Amino acid sequence: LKLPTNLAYERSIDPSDVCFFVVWPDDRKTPLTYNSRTLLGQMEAASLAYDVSGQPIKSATAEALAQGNPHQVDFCHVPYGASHIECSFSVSFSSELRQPYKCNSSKVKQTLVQLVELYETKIGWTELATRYLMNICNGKWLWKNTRKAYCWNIVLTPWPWNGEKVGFEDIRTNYTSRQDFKNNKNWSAIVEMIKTAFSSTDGLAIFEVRATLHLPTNAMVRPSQVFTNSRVFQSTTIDGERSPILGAFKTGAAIATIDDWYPEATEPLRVGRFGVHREDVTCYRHPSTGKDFFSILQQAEHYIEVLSANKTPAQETINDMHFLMANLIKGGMFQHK
Amino acid sequence: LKLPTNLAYERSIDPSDVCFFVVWPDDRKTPLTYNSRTLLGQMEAASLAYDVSGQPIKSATAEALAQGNPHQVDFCHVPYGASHIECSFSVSFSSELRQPYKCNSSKVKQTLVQLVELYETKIGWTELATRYLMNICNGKWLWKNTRKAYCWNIVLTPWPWNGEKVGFEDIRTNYTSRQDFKNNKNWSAIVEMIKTAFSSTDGLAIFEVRATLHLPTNAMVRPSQVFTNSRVFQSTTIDGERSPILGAFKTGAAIATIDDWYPEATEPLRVGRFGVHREDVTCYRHPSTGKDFFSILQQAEHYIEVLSANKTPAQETINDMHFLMANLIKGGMFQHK
Amino acid sequence: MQTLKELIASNPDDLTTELKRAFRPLTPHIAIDGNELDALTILVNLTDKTDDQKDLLDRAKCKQKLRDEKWWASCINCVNYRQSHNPKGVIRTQALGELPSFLLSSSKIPPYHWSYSHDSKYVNKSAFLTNEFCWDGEISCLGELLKDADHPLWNTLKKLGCSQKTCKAMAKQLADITLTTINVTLAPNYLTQISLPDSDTSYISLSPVASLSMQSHFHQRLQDENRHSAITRFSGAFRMLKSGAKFSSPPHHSFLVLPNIRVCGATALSSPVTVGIPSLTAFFGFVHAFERNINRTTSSFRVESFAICVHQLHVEKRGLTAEFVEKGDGTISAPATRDDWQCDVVFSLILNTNFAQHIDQDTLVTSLPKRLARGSAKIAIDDFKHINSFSTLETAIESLPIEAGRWLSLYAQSNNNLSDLLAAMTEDHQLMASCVGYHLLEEPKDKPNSLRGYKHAIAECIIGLINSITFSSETDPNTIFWSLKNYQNYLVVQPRSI
Repeated sequence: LKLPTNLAYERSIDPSDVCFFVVWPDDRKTPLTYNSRTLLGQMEAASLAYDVSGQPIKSATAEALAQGNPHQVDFCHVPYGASHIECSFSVSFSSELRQPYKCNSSKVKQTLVQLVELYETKIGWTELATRYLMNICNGKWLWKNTRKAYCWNIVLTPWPWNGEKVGFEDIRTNYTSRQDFKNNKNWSAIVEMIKTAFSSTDGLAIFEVRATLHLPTNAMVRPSQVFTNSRVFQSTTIDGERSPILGAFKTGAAIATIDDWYPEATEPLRVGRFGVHREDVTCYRHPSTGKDFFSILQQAEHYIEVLSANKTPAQETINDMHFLMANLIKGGMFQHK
Repeated sequence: LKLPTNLAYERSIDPSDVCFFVVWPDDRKTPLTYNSRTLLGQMEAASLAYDVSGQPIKSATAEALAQGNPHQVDFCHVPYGASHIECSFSVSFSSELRQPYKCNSSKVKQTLVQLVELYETKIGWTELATRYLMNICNGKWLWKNTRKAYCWNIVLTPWPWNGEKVGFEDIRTNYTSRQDFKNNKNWSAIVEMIKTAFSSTDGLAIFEVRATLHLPTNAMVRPSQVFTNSRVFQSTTIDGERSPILGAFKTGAAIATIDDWYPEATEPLRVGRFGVHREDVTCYRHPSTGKDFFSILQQAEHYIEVLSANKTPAQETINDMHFLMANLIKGGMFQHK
Repeated sequence: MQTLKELIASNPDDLTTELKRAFRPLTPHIAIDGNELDALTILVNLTDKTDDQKDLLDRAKCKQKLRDEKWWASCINCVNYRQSHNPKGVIRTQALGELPSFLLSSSKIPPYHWSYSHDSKYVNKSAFLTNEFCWDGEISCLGELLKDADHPLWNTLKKLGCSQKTCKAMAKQLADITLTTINVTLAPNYLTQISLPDSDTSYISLSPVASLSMQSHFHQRLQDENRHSAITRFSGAFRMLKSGAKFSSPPHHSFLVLPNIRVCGATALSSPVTVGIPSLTAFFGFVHAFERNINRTTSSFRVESFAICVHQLHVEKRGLTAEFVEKGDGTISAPATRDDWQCDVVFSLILNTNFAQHIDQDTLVTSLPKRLARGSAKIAIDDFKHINSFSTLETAIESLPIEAGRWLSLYAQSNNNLSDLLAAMTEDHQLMASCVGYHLLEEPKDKPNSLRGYKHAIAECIIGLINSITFSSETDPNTIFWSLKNYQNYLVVQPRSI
């Protein structure tokens, strides 16, 4: 499978910004707000006192490193009397992965729209749908806010929905496993909705997620920062006042941190062409190893003829196929000019 | 038919920009706003780590694919408390396809002004009028905004109109086909108003179309881009503040996506001399087949004779007749210098 | 006024192909006064083979070519094409006539920066004769100078290499290049014809062309000015004026009132050197298309003036995707995007019609043109109730639905050069330049193919400054009300007053 000069996939999982609100003990919601404080840090960087090759600079004396430096930082935190902090967003699964959004050569278009349907038939969507929904249902879009917090509950309102709403209470303790999620009375009814949103040629499943997060007193909230103060919070305008938000793409990266199938697999990574780890920058699934998305896409006809057979596929092949379909769900330009 | 040195047609359908307003629960409209975020994306491209002929670039190490690249994109999204998004535009049908705007040979002018009349009387305007109108009455000018949306309603105000506003509620569920549109109490009076506007030599039918579109919370609105930032929204100024729009040509291309009468019909194409598909980059109705607009325009005399007969023409020739008249409605400079 | 910048100030620095930049238009002139004629025509000669074999200041490589009469002829045929105006034929003229002070066309700007414009096979061979430069203060090209056969340019080219016969052979051949020429046949519908009324009884079909001396003059002067510059890619990134900043809307406080015509994609690029509101001739084409539309039912409408009230004006650089049609031998594809500016101007009109009679809505909203300048001019359906014909002007301006707007009127102060036009636009913020009229280049004669068979006259855009006038009671309506006046040589849309 040679890569066509035009091959794009539109993303199937569209998340929205995570608007923040402070819920007061009288059950009134006022959007959070930050302010640019100014700090007096110390001369901390190694570049100040040390030269390259680790040689102390002769000008950086005990009086030079002594001088504190000012640093403007946006500071957001839960106000004092607040009951808790609510976090609202809406993530819509759709079936925009069936056929490529752009694909000039019909051979690679058909060998991919056939790849996805053979996937769905032999290896059901309940593996990618479950992992995508576990990040929704356990606070993962709440990136660092859930780290130091008493509790956080995920209320979840599906759109093409009929009965009650789906609540996950105290995910720190109750919902700490996949089975703990499957034990929910509505979990399978939601995984089936997602895998129908992925299967039907037009259907979609919009979820509206809402997290009640109980932080401690004056606890610092970490909303997304902006790209180039020392820390500028990414924010929208709620009720005419700026409220810090977790961006749409931060939330998308959160829901799509399911790529746990890769060499030396330790923790789930964000799905991507060359599986990058922001923790330790060097990316697994480097084009050197054959776990690169383009290397497992060049082998798409192989995967077709392999999981078209009657035999149950291997776990290595099915992991490569999982990563392939997840990277199609992410969408993007699979091309080379 | 020999094409003259110049043969242009003023376009019949005339659309306007699709402006977006945010309708709040207290029902005050405020034009949408789009702000240019900056994103730290990954190294997703195949051009970054793969050389021509599918061989990994050895300078693009794992450390190098780690570093995210900055991408300035314009984010436009339904504000938080927004009750819905109101998408308003206005399209005027007129009979500017009867006579050519310009021509040098009175032979081909006569054979087309007679062709439009023979078309109108033999195979009524009710087939192009209905297809032009269904794209207005089902949100199709809302290109991708209606994809992930709970519901969108099309209210519609024709100008040469005595009755009330004509509404199409819940187009996702109610109006899914042509017959579901015919069952509307006003549908006949509107398709006939269009087919009159095309008949009367100096009559027109102005529709002001307004789609209330219920995006989920913070859902991303998708207005038209501009050719390269990384995603520049094409915008206007409404109430003094800039608001993103779906351009006039984007909307005119939305209304004229009726052409499914091409070899191996799959789904409607935007009418043009060669049926060109921006989805699958290649172009149907290539001059190689006898379905390019110039090839069936050279056969305008044969179409005159096949319509002048008392016996109704074939379906395959009536489809080419339809496409010819629709391409004339689109207007354009049908010349070869 | 000349800070000459001789090559003695440019030879020592980085001569590698910064010479080609120096002698090409859109980059200011270079002085060869008496300084290095011999060495600075060597480079004019060696710019003939503009490809990778190019490393100039070589008397051997140049006298290689100056001895070739085949190259001589192939280059002297190029001077026949140094168009003074580019249709976007051979058209080099001086824009016959003379405008007033407040209007600006190429007739104000001195006539240089005339670049060869023909097939791209001799664009490099064009460099010898169709390159301009200043010397003796006279700014000329070797096509004009080497005609008289007795210039020091001739005898220094003799110093450089020749046959002592080409000095007169090529001289008499240069005498035959017809220094003023308009020869462009337009049956292939290549010259964007419009037709404008003239003398109230006939029409003249113009075919506007882009002034070369004025697209080079607005391009260099607009370098350091970046509020007033809007680079068009033209894939050759020309520059062009703009407004000072965004169009703000202060209040603007028979007569047929068009309440809120809203245009969607009108071409902001008024002139080839201007990006602002659409040309007033475009507004006048709109109102006279309106008049001609009504003339189908009431044959004595005859709008004699109109008053434009621009409520909103938004200039933006949208794409305007090219046409996918490529009737070639191979497959079809799409060319690049021209990168065309577009304005979305919501404006009102108050037509001073000589028709005090019921002109009821259904024939007013029909017979109302559906395009302002390639745009989609549309009056809202509920704004059809405000299309009313009043008797007095005061209540007509009172009756306009939206209040925040500006009335358009020329700016009567001098507009000789762009420097005079910018120094009037850095003081007046939203004073906006626009194509207002058409300076003819021909006496309008009947050409073989013409738009609607009228006489044809190749013209060029006349740029005038355009004000804002809040309509107070002590306001001259003759300033607000524009009208098309046809002087013999240029054809303008100027206010009734000015």
